[PDB]
Amino acid sequence: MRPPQFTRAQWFAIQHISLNPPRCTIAMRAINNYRWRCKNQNTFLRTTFANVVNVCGNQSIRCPHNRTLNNCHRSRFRVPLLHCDLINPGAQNISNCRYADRPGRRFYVVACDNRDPRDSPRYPVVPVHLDTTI
Repeated sequence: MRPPQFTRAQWFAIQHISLNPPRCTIAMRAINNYRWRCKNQNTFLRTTFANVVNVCGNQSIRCPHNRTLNNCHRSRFRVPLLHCDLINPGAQNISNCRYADRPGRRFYVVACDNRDPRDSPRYPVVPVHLDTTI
């Protein structure tokens, strides 16, 4: 559940955008803070927010993981990325969660939508969800 004080675009950037991510165990702290249980797996795209907004501007495709949505956008470039895999699943206290870091490199598919009133007016269409990476 997205914390109320963050728009869909900001929550998206907090969870998935980071050029130079710290260790997963550290990076994930701020995200799990708003969760009941630790996130099983999370992917950071090593790019900039500005660059994802561009993806938003191109050809539209049905969302792979939810074909009813026709506002998905695949990147044309494969982007380096960092996967954070939860080590202690359904086990270790959801307070001291540890993660394994895993490099990767692929195309990403994001779902884009109109900005929220509180978002920077600089971008009318913002990325709101990471659908998948291929």
